[PDB]
Amino acid sequence: MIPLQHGLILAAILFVLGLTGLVIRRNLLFMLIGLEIMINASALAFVVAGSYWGQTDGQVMYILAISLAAAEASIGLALLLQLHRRRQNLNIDSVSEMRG
Amino acid sequence: STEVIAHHWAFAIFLIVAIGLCCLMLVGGWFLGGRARAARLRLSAKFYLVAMFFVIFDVEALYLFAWSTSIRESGWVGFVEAAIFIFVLLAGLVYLVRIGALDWTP
Amino acid sequence: LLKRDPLNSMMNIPAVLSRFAGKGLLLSENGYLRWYVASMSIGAVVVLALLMVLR
Amino acid sequence: MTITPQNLIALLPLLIVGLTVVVVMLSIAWRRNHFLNATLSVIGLNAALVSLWFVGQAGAMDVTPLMRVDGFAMLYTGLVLLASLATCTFAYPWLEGYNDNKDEFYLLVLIAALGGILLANANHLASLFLGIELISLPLFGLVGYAFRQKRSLEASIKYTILSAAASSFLLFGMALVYAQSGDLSFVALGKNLGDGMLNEPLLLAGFGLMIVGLGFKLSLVPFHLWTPDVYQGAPAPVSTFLATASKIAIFGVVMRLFLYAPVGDSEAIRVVLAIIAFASIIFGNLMALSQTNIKRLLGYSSISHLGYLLVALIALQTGEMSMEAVGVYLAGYLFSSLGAFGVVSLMSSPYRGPDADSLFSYRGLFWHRPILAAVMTVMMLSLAGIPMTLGFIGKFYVLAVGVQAHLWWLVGAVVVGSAIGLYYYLRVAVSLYLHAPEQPGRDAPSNWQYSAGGIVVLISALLVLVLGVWPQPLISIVRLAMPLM
Amino acid sequence: MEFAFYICGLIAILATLRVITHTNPVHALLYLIISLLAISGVFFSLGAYFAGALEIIVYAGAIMVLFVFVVMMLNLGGSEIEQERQWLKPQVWIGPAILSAIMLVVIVYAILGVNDQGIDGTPISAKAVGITLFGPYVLAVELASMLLLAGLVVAFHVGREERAGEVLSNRKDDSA
Ligand SMILES: CCCCCCCCCCCCCCCCCC(=O)OC[C@H](COP(=O)(O)OCCN)OC(=O)CCCCCCCCCCCCCCCCC
Ligand SMILES: [Cl-]
Repeated sequence: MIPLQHGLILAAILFVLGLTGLVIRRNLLFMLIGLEIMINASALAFVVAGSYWGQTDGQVMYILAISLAAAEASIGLALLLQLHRRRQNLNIDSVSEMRG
Repeated sequence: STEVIAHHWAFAIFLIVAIGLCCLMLVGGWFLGGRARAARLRLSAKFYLVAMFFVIFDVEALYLFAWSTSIRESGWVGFVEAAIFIFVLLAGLVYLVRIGALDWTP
Repeated sequence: LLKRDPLNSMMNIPAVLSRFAGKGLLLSENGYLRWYVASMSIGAVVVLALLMVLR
Repeated sequence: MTITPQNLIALLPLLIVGLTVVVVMLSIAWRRNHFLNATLSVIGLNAALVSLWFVGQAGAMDVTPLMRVDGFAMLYTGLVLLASLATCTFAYPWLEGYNDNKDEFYLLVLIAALGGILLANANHLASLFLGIELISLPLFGLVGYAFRQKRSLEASIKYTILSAAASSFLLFGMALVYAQSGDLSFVALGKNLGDGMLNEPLLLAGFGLMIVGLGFKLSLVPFHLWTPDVYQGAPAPVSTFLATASKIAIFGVVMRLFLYAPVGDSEAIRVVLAIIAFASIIFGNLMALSQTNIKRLLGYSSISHLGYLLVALIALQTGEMSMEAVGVYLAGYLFSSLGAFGVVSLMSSPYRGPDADSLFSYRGLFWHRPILAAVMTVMMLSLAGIPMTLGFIGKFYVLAVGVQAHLWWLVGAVVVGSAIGLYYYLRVAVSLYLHAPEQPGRDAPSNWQYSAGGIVVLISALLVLVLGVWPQPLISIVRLAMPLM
Repeated sequence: MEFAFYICGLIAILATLRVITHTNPVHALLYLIISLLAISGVFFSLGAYFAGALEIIVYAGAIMVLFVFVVMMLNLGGSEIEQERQWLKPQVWIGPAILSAIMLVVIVYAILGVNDQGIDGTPISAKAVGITLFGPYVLAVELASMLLLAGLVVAFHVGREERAGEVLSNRKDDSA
């Protein structure tokens, strides 16, 4: 048997690693990649919880989560394409015209 | 039962031997035999759209897979629900085809 | 000495402090998204920390 | 629960808007027709508003484990449908100048409206999670509809990345809550805890991570740095929806959650929510004091208005006027916001590139657009909370709920925040009647569609004034719309 | 089961770290696929057979394919950003890392104080999940279609090309 706590800690490690990635990387691609790690980690936690309670709800929530990840990555990479096509630059620091 | 344990080991060995076989052939090619001593452009987003369409439809198929293994248990109500889902999928497919988003040739 | 209504100038401090605070807060409004993401990270740590020390 | 014929009547608003999304898409497939597709969208959204009558006659009922249809659900469904019909009336004049696909705008407004109706009936964590994404993903495209404009692309990239990060914090929080609860229904969150054991570390941590996600969507400090940039970059028609539909829809589900969830009465969460409200009330007004962009000014304004609303949430488990206050306040915020943002839309239509967002553009609006200046004045006074405007009646409710709940630090913040707010609101109002000899102002379009937007901002101003002097009609309706407790 | 959970759980954490610290974009995606295959093993070890398969069918067989497509389409990699290797500079990652570490510590503390009878691992089947999807969670499946439709419409609107041709030249503002 696996301790529920061990499964939740695995998800927390992958979540914090994904967040660190989203903040330290200036490339929009590595930022989008970091978000995929974060949402996958949240979906993993739901599966761990559903398994502890022996309910299909954990996997049902995982399906809703991966559906958002698919839709969010689709729109995310589309904006990356538009930025590249017009500015040929993926440094998110350059996308900072509006301020104050 | 020893049967499930036997099948567990068999599956593992098959996977290990299969990947091991590929590595063996590759490392053999590298060792066996002698050797001589010795930005501006991009691909159209039409490649991305096909992949993006695949992702959306593949995730939509997930729900229909779960329904398929449980059609009798879900009953006619489940059929009516799936029918609405498949209709929305087909409606979006019609939209993509009619807007020309699904024609490789201009 | 009182020609310039000193007590009125004293009651204008609440407005000088307000303008100054506004300009300091707007310094966090740098258009940088990575900072915006870090801001939510800092907020999460603060909220979770408080919830545990106020539990 | 299953879907009985009776349950199907309570779903009329969701079913009608969903059918509209399909028929409009099949119409775009058949032939792109800005007028027909916009008209079909408005007809479907109106049909849904009318169906609310049949839903009310049917009575409160839990359709599935994920949705509970009651008076609260009907009220917030009406609010989202009204804010969405207005968004469409404001988009046509603007999209007329957009030389590109324009039918998809209405398709996205419809799917976002579906998210708000779900959030209105949401009684389960899955419904909460799905409703926010159904009101956010369409908005990523709406905020970046004019991707060719640099600001609109920047706004879309900022919202998408930050909203995605916020959705992960929300999901992870919900997962931690599930690990402790075992049930994803609002009524079960804190139910398994024994007397004096409600503050379970993991349950509180789950809620804390969920607050990061919800606080972002409600532009609450310290997750508010995105509001001014997205509100300014998003096309004006879209800014109206982001400022109204999304905020009202998400604030409502939060009220239902903290009302039904046993853990909702946790002091730790209440004290944390209180710090967020105080900061949001003070920081929002202080940052808007020096703004020269109306869109950014209205962004910072939203931060403070949502902070005022949070006071009623903090006083929820202490009185009954808390739910009534939020209903009345959100009704006023809707009309006041539709008025201000709508005038900005009309002054930015048709699409000619950048929107009229500088306050200099409005420095003599009366001498060119008299009725538009008058509306903006009324809305600026309403958003300031000046007696004779509905905005004041909303502020009165918040202060009353706070005093009955002894929230003295928060009641003091509302007074200081409102005082700071009067400076910028009045500045924008008096500016409309000043004389700007410089006239780079574009001529107004002359089609009934543009005039319809003018009627929307005019009727909204009349309502803000009539209900500001006589508020009993609205108070009676909101009092009927009570959650099924 | 126990070995699978810890070995796959570790393969995932190590691969994830390689992804956030890598310079080559495709290598980062490869380590990300490796981590997804590892998480799939964790799912299978916990009895989530359906989630297990989906982790490889949709996450590592669709969402990731899309990412590789984009990297290969825009010939990403070798950009000044990936040459400066700023993320590796200590003054750039120390602050973010500390915030993440403190967040992990606080979260782990809450987890360590939760009831833990342990995860048995009894397999939850896809049939059971399907009965739930088309039973209690019917509205979710119907509204999930609308969510994916929104993704399709938005991604097409902002992702469509205005210039025809499989190979296009990178011009400022995509001038035609
Ligand atoms: C005659 C048929 C043909 C015409 C159809 C109608 C045309 C207009 C359609 C659009 C407006 C519809 C609004 C419907 C409100 C009335 C609903 C209703 O039935 O009210 C009573 C209902 C309880 O009914 P019931 O459960 O049967 O009572 C049993 C008592 N033993 O109690 C409730 O459910 C409370 C309802 C009131 C609160 C929710 C209101 C939602 C709609 C408004 C949203 C916006 C609010 C702000 C408006 C500001 C206006 C200035
Ligand atoms: Cl006018």
